[PDB]
Amino acid sequence: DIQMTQSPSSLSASVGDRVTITCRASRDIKSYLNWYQQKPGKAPKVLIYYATSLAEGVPSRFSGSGSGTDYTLTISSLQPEDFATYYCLQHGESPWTFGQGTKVEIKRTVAAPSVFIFPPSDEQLKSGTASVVCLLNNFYPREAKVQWKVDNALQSGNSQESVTEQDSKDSTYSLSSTLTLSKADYEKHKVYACEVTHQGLSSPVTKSFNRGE
Amino acid sequence: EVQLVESGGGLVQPGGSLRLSCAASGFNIKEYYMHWVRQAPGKGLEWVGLIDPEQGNTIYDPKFQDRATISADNSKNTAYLQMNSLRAEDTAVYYCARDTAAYFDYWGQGTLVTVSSASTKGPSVFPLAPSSGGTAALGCLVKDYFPEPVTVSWNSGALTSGVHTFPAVLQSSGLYSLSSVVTVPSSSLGTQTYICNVNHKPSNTKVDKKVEP
Amino acid sequence: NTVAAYNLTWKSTNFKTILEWEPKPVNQVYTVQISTKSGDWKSKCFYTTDTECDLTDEIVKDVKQTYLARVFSYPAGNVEPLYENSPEFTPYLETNLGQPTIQSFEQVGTKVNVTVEDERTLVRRNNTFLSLRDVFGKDLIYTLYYWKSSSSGKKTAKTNTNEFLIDVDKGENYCFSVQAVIPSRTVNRKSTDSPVECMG
Repeated sequence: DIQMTQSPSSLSASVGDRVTITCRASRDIKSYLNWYQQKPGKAPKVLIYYATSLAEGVPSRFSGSGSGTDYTLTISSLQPEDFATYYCLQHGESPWTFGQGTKVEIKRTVAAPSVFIFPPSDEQLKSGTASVVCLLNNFYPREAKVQWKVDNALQSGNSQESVTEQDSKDSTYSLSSTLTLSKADYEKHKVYACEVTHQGLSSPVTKSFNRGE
Repeated sequence: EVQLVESGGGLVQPGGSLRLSCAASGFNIKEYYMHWVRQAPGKGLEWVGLIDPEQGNTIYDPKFQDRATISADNSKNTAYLQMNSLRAEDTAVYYCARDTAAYFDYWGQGTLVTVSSASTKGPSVFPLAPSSGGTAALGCLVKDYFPEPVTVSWNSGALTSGVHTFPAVLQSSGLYSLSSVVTVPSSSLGTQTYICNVNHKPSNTKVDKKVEP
Repeated sequence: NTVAAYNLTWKSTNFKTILEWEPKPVNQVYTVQISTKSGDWKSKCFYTTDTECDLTDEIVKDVKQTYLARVFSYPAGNVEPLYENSPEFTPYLETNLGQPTIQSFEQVGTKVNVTVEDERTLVRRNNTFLSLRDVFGKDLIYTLYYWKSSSSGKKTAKTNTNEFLIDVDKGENYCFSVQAVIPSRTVNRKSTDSPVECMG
């Protein structure tokens, strides 16, 4: 088949920067090369078709160029909502072949997280488990450390966290960490806390609650 | 109004077959070429094949030629995809796409196929109660379900700004857990009602949980 | 006592355009008019008993214009005229693409050149009829389907010209069929398939 090599695999650029993504085919594809944009959890959306044509409704900052084996997608002035993974597609002959994609990350100023802590619900406690949740909201860059503490003791091995993809409007991230304990263990301690360390914070921030209070 | 709706997603045992359908409305599929495109978790787009409903011609990527069948029923205006002898690498979101011969102009929402020997399990939904500063956070914890995915909306979709629904985490138990939160003015607590609408299709679970301080 | 014409429909393939309607006349005749605006009306079929009127000569003057037609009913030569407006018709966007025909499929070396016959239309310019390709230009695409007569799985390719140059395995016979498509349309997008041609 015709191999499509897309470069780079990822890039980081600031709002307003010019961005260039390229795709090279192993042989002449006669301009049957399209560019699609895919945002988190959505189907891909056409941007450019037949190498250089802008699809209806697509912002003019997106453009395509190229012919033969070499193609380029350009974003003249990057906007926050352009955070996405971009893919080229060869469709002039079967099998149709997608490039491996280029993830575009948005660089922005530091933003400290806002921290919240939630106790397990009484309903869940009726079962034999307690989930304590800590939220780090709208921060940047992504690097962040969550340290759980139970009666001031450092926890390890009993938590899991997940992070959202960059926000399409402010380019920040949010993170959720869940500490899981059996109800028996939960009831043996009073103070539950999550200590957060991030570049935007002069010193670590701790949010906590006392079981029962 | 054009629409592509896929169904048939969910659990498939290793060695089993996925059998999906793509119901089209607002146009006749015989006027276009209908394609299947898949995407493994965190990976790139992969072309599977196309069917021309004008005469039933089907083209398969060589990787799927001997293990898949794409078909179409003009009277039901529906296209189908069956893939056999599934392995872990076949776990992916499968999309149906309408091809105009210049580009894909419409896509289905995508349906996840999870290749696994485990059984389905519905989630329990617990509130993440607001503590009550200037901004307050609240949410819902959707715990212990399998397989993915789960969808969450707030106030039947009316409330979307400030909402962060996190990527699920696979627990040691083999079940997923996910949290969804939203930040709102503290002065709205007790005045504005907040309800998270949770849906887990594999277990036919639909829950609306009111979150109060 | 005349019957207003009804079910006025446009039947058009490769620009050959005819307006059809009902009913079969009973003691009455019809006159069909065409225009591109309001007051551009021209009668083309006068007092006919036919239930169709060929309007090709008019629409080919400009295939991208939108045409309106009206059919008048008049009492026959034995013993206020009623009329009805037809649907709008824009030739370039609505004429049906006729079945394509493969002109040749010569194999030279490891490649087969599949040439599509260009089809002449009634649309003319500079005292010469235009081909379908002439009229549509790059708006027209040909889809090729090809396969080894000695196997199942089909392959495909597209071109915005009239030929395909494809690689084939030596000593193998392939079959070919082509189909025309106008990507920019939303309805009447494709022609039916050309007759299948096979090597040997």
